[PDB]
Amino acid sequence: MENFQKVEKIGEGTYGVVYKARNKLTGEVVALKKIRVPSTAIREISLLKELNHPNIVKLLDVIHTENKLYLVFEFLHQDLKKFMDASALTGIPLPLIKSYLFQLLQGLAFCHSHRVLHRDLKPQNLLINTEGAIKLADFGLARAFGVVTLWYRAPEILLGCKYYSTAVDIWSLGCIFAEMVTRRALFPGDSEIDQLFRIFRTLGTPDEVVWPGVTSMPDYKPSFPKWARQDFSKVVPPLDEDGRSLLSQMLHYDPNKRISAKAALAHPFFQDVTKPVPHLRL
Ligand SMILES: O=C1Nc2ccccc2/C1=C/Nc1ccc(S(=O)(=O)Nc2nccs2)cc1
Repeated sequence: MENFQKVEKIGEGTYGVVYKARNKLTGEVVALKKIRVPSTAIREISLLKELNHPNIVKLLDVIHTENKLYLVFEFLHQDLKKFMDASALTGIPLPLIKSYLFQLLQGLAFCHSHRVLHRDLKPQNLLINTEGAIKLADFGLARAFGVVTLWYRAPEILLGCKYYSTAVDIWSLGCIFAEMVTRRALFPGDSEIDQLFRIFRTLGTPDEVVWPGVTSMPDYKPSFPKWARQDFSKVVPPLDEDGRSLLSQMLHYDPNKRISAKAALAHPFFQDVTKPVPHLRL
């Protein structure tokens, strides 16, 4: 703890405050996350330290001192939320959107193959650098432990399913995909019920035909209004057919029919993917 010099505060995450800090010893700049400890969490976190991938923010060290928990992560200078705000006037170039989505799916495919889920994907958790790379941050912390944005929450979570799967991360990514394309949140709910209804009004109220078992979900109510499904060409206008085709498979109601990160990587949308370098103003 005293081995780190705080330079600035990067924001208060869900599991604690994040700071940009300098390691007195090394001199390296890192992201210091103060949490707030059960042994279950300690072991869980320990496993994440082994999860190494170019599109995953590396967990450098875990400091459990004086019954306090500090996580040291590699540091990246900007998150996707800030990059989108800075590009609000012209939008993010399609080649760059395609590159970012491709890398994010590689990262998720790696995590999901290790049975590790993010559970809380959102623009703020996606970090970028000057080299054109993008990385997933805060991966696996939801399980290690336990106004919040509900905008990217999968339908099965909102309906009370307590044993969610890797599919919830694909749903969140799909929502982010749509947001980069249109420059506007896809389902900006301001409460759990409002979130669910915004999804229903766009994708249509789900039934047993499209989502077997949906009516047996814990929070499902027969009294839910029935809205018709809206056409995708209206939802994410500029996106070509390859893109809309991919997006639709990422947003399937039934978690079991929703596309995996692995299968999405082979989708025709990525046939012409490249790695452009973004103009970043740090
Ligand atoms: O670099 C980081 N590694 C992490 C691991 C887990 C959780 C968070 C992080 C993390 C955060 N970095 C970061 C750096 C800059 C910005 S920003 O430029 O978009 N906004 C701010 N800049 C200064 C203060 S707030 C946002 C996130």
